[PDB]
Amino acid sequence: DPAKAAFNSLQASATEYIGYAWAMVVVIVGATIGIKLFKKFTSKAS
Amino acid sequence: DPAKAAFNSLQASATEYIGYAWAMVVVIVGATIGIKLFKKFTSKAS
Amino acid sequence: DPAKAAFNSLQASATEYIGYAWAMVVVIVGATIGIKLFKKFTSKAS
Amino acid sequence: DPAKAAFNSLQASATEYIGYAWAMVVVIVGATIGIKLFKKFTSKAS
Amino acid sequence: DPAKAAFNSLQASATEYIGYAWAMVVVIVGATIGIKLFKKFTSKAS
Amino acid sequence: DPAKAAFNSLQASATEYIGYAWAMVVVIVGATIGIKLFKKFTSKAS
Amino acid sequence: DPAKAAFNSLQASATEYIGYAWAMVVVIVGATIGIKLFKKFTSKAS
Amino acid sequence: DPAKAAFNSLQASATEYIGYAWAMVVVIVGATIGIKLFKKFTSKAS
Amino acid sequence: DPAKAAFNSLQASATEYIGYAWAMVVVIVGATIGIKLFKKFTSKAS
Amino acid sequence: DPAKAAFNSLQASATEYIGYAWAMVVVIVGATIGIKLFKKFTSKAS
Amino acid sequence: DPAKAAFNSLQASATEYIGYAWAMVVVIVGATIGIKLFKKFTSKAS
Amino acid sequence: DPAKAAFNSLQASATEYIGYAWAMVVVIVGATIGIKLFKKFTSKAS
Amino acid sequence: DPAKAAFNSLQASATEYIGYAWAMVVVIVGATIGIKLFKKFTSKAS
Amino acid sequence: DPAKAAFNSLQASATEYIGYAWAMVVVIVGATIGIKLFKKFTSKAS
Amino acid sequence: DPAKAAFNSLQASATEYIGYAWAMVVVIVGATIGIKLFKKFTSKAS
Amino acid sequence: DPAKAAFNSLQASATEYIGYAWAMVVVIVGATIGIKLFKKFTSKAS
Amino acid sequence: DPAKAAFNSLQASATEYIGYAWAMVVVIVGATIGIKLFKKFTSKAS
Amino acid sequence: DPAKAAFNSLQASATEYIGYAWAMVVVIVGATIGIKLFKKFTSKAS
Amino acid sequence: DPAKAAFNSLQASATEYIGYAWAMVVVIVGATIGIKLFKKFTSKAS
Amino acid sequence: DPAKAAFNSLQASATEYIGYAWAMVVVIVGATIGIKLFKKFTSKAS
Amino acid sequence: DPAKAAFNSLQASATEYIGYAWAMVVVIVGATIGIKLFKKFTSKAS
Amino acid sequence: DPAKAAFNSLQASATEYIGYAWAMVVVIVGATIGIKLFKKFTSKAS
Amino acid sequence: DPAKAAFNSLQASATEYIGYAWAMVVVIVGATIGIKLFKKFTSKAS
Amino acid sequence: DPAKAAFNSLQASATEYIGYAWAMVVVIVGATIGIKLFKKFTSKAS
Amino acid sequence: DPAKAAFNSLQASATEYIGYAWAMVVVIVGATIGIKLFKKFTSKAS
Amino acid sequence: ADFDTIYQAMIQISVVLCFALGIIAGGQR
Amino acid sequence: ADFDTIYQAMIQISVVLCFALGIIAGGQR
Amino acid sequence: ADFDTIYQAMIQISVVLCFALGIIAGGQR
Amino acid sequence: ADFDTIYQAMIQISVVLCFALGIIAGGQR
Amino acid sequence: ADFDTIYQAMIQISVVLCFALGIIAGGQR
Amino acid sequence: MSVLVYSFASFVLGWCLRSGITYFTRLMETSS
Amino acid sequence: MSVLVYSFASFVLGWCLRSGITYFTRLMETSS
Amino acid sequence: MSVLVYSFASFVLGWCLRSGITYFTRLMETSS
Amino acid sequence: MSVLVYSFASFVLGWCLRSGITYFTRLMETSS
Amino acid sequence: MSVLVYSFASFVLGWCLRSGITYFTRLMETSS
Repeated sequence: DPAKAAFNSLQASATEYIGYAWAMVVVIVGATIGIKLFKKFTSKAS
Repeated sequence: DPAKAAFNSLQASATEYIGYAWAMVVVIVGATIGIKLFKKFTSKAS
Repeated sequence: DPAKAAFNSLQASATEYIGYAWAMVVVIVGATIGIKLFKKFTSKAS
Repeated sequence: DPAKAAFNSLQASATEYIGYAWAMVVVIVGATIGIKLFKKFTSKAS
Repeated sequence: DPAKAAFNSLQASATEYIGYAWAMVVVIVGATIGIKLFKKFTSKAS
Repeated sequence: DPAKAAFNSLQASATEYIGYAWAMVVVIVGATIGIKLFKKFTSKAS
Repeated sequence: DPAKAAFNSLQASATEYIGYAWAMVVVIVGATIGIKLFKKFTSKAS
Repeated sequence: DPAKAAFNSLQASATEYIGYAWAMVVVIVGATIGIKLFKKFTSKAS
Repeated sequence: DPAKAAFNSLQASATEYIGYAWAMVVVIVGATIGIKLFKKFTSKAS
Repeated sequence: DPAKAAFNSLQASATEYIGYAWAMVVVIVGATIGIKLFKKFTSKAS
Repeated sequence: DPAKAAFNSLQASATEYIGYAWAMVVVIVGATIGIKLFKKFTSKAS
Repeated sequence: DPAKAAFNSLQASATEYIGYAWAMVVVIVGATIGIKLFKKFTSKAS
Repeated sequence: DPAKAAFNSLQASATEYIGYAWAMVVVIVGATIGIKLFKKFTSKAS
Repeated sequence: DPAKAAFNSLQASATEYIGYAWAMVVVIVGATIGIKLFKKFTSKAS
Repeated sequence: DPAKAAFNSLQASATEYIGYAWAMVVVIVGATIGIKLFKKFTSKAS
Repeated sequence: DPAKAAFNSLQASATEYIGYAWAMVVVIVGATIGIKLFKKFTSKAS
Repeated sequence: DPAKAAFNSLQASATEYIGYAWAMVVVIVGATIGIKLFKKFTSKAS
Repeated sequence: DPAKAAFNSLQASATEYIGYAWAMVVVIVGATIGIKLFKKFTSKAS
Repeated sequence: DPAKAAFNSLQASATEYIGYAWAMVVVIVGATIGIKLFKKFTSKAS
Repeated sequence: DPAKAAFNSLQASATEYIGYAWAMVVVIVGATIGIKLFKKFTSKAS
Repeated sequence: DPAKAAFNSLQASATEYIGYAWAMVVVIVGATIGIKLFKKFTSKAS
Repeated sequence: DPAKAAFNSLQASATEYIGYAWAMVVVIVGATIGIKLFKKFTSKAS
Repeated sequence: DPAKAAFNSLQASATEYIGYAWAMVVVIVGATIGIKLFKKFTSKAS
Repeated sequence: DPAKAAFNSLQASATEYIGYAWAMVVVIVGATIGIKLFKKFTSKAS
Repeated sequence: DPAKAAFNSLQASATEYIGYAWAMVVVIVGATIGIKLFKKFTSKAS
Repeated sequence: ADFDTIYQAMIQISVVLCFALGIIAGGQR
Repeated sequence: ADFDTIYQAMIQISVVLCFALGIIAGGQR
Repeated sequence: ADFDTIYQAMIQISVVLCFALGIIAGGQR
Repeated sequence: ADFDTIYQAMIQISVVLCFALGIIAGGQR
Repeated sequence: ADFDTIYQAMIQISVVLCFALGIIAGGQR
Repeated sequence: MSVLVYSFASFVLGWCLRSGITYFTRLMETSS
Repeated sequence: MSVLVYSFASFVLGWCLRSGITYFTRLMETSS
Repeated sequence: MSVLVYSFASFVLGWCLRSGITYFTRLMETSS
Repeated sequence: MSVLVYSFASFVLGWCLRSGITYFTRLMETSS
Repeated sequence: MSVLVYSFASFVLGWCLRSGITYFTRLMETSS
């Protein structure tokens, strides 16, 4: 079954891409949320 | 009849392809919805 | 009449093919529509 | 005409063949257009 | 005429398909508009 | 009529998807509205 | 002249087919355009 | 001219849809604007 | 001329044969082009 | 020449179709732009 | 030429057949292009 | 007539030959059109 | 019939050729539909 | 030379068709492009 | 060169549409900016 | 040579036959290719 | 060879026909590609 | 070689079309970007 | 039997082509799907 | 019978001719269908 | 043998005829396949 | 061998066409890709 | 067999023609698939 | 390798477009950020 | 086998095209994501 | 053998050739 | 039977063969 | 040479013509 | 009538048959 | 003229007809 | 005229018998 | 030359009669 | 009738031998 | 050999005359 | 049997000579 092997390889590559996307999205979200919280807390403190 | 046997085989081949396709859809959609909700809920809470 | 026999055999062949074809159309169409509707609603709800 | 009988037989045979053709055309065209319209409408109907 | 009978049948088959299609459209559109208005009006009121 | 059965099954599956979409959208909307109201009320109280 | 009879019969057949075809085109086109316009305006109004 | 009649019927149906879209959009816009003005006026008064 | 007499007899026989062929040709072409025009215009209505 | 006459007729048929099409475009675009500007200007003013 | 009469008959028959062909071509092409343009313009006209 | 006797003998021989041809034609056309209908309907199911 | 043996040989040869044809049709159609469905499902599965 | 006459007549026919075709292309293309540009700019300006 | 004339006419029509789009966009932008500035200045004054 | 005389007579007869064929061939091909070029260029104008 | 003259005539006629063909091919292909490229570029050029 | 000459002409015809297309693109893109930046910068400044 | 040899050789040729074709399908499909998934996730994560 | 002896000699000669034809037919069809299957499967891999 | 002498004379005459046919076949196929390859590759460049 | 000459001439014709075709492909593809990339980046930068 | 030499010549000629065909098929298919893949990949590569 | 050169030229043109896009985006971002910071600082100072 | 050699060459040609395509994708995607993140992070920080 | 013998044989050959030419002509689609 | 008999029969066979070959040649599209 | 000679030769020519016409008729697809 | 009569007629029939077969062979595309 | 004359002529006509039928049969694709 | 009439009748008989096959095959082929 | 002239006339007559059918069928077929 | 029977048998033999090639080629061609 | 040479010349003449029509029709058809 | 053998050899020679043209034309046509 050539199709079965091909579908499995495509799904394995898809899972790889998700692993990388989740790593990058954590970094980007962390950065923007950090800036927002920093500005908010400093403003409230002063 | 060679026709009947071939038609049944083409239907079974389509059925197994649909199974593989649905598995891939769930993986891709799960990551897509997960990333979107992650960014949304993080902003809403913090 | 050999001509009647030929027509009857071909008419039977056509009827069998139409039945088998309609069955496969339903299964393949159902999968395509199911995937599309799933992706549409999962994004609206999320 | 010694072969007039042969022409008369061919004439009575031809009108039978034309009836056979129209019957098979209607069933094949009916199934073809039906399957095509089904796929078209289901996609338009989302 | 086999032609006339077949043409009338193909038109009736198209008409019934249009009826089925419109029913599906109403169900899908109703849910889509309903979900959108639900999220919108909830945010506007509360 | 194979088409009639197929259209009915597609509409039944569509109604199933809507049932699930409405359940999920209620949960998501409830969560975001709850956070908004909580923050608003606490700010007004203090 | 057998040739004139053949041409006249085929000219009549063509005229009938053109009339039947135009009728079916109008019904099928109307449904497709109707569904598209409905989905477009219902989203603009909502 | 079958095309002329078909085009006129399509434009008549289009005008019908606009009539309904304008009715619905007036209701939706009225509701959201009403909520906004109510909240604004009450806040200014108190 | 013996050849002249043979040719004159053939001329009379030829008119019988071409009359037979014409009576078959007309009906056959009336059927084949009608099933060709039928299949073409049905698919054009689409 | 039958060719020239037919070509001129097909060009005139296209010209009249363009006239009908432009009328439909104006109606649809007018409603679309009108609804959008209505919702926009109402929000801006009130 | 003993068969010059046959050639003369064929020549007078051929010019008649060419007229028949051009007449049928114009009507079939006219309907085909007309239906195709109608579908194209209605879709472009939304 | 010697020619009459020869033609009568040929008539009997001809029925044997056309009986042979018919028995082969039926089976061959039953196979070719069945593989043509098979390939067509499989691709239509798509 | 001195050539009855030749017809009998052709008849036994024809049934063998029909078996050969059906075998090759099934393998070619199977691969063609399989590749086409694979490409279709992978694109729908994103 | 009858061959030269045939070529010259066909060359003249081709030249006429090319001229008529180019004229219709310009009109139909102009309408399609005009509708598209109108819808694009009217939305940008609004 | 029919293409050269057609391209030039299409570009001339495009330039016409831009002239109209710029006129409308000036009016719309002027209106919204005017309302914003009026509300802002009156609020600052009082 | 008796064969030489027969061949020389045939040469003269052949020029008559090929002259007849050429006069028919020219007109027929002028018509068929013109209806082929007509159908092609109309569809290209589209 | 008594028919060498006929072959020599055919050879001188064939080289003339090849020239005729290439001339007509260039004009038909030129118009076809020109119209196709015109439609493609105008759509890409918006 | 007629082939070489025709190929060079089709390439030159494509080159001139690309020149016309790029001119149209610049006009359309210039207006699009200009209108967008106009609305954006006006809002940012005032 | 020369017929069996012909069928066997063609069956072997078909089997080789199917194997080679499936291999190339997998590589080309993998690239297309890989590019699409990469562009989709990189935008979601960013 | 002199005719019997002639037919018996022809039977032996026929087996030589059909043996020659078969040895050529096999190789030729092995080549043409292989280049047909080659072009088809390469384009299917796409 | 008188038949042997006739066959030997025919062999020499046959080589002349097949030499003539080959000299025409080469040029004709060089032209037709070249106009076929020309039309194909121009359309592929597209 | 006239056959070798025919093959060599056709092989040379094919080689010339492939070279000319590839050149035109590059120019036309470059324009299409250039227009698309220009419109994409000009909107991202603006 | 007096014509065995002719069959032997045809056999040695056929194997040469098959080699010629395969050589030309490979070059034409290679260029066709190459151009098609180039256009496909450049569009996917944006 | 014509494809290799074409791909390299397309990538070189793509890199050129990026160089220009980055230059323009720096100017636009600088302008909007400058206006925002200016208004913010002046408001805080006063 | 010429078939095997050609199939391997077409697969290698596809592989090298995929390499060129991926390089272009990285360049385009890198600029797209870079510009988007640049505008986003600049606004978030300042 | 005899003139009558040749005459009868020639007639029988003629009808069987005309039938074969008839099959070839009728099988032209 | 007689030479004249064979001559007349052969001529009639010739014209009917030439007509059949004419039909086959004319039916080639 | 002799009537029998012509008779036998004519018969052998007839069967070989009928076979050739048979091949042409059978090769019509 | 005479042997020479049959001989001359047969030759003329042969050339006209060979021409007809030539037309059929040449009209095969 | 003579029986031998007719015999030799008939044989030469036969081989040239069989060759023409051979060309027609071989030209059937 | 006897041999001409019967030879012509043989030709027409042959055309009629085979034409029945040709028409049946053609109609059924274009029918599908 | 008499039998040649009349035999040739028979061939031309046959071509003319059948060619009328061929042209009619071909023109009508490509017409649709 | 002897020469008619054997000449007709020759025609049927020729059709049978060649028809085997025609059917094989046609079936295999439409099979692919 | 005289009747063979002239009968063969008749066959070649017929092929040459008709082949001119066939080539012209085929070339013009594929030309468009 | 002499005239049968040589007449049959003439038929096979004709098929062999023309079949070489048919195969060459067909192969080259489907090759492109």
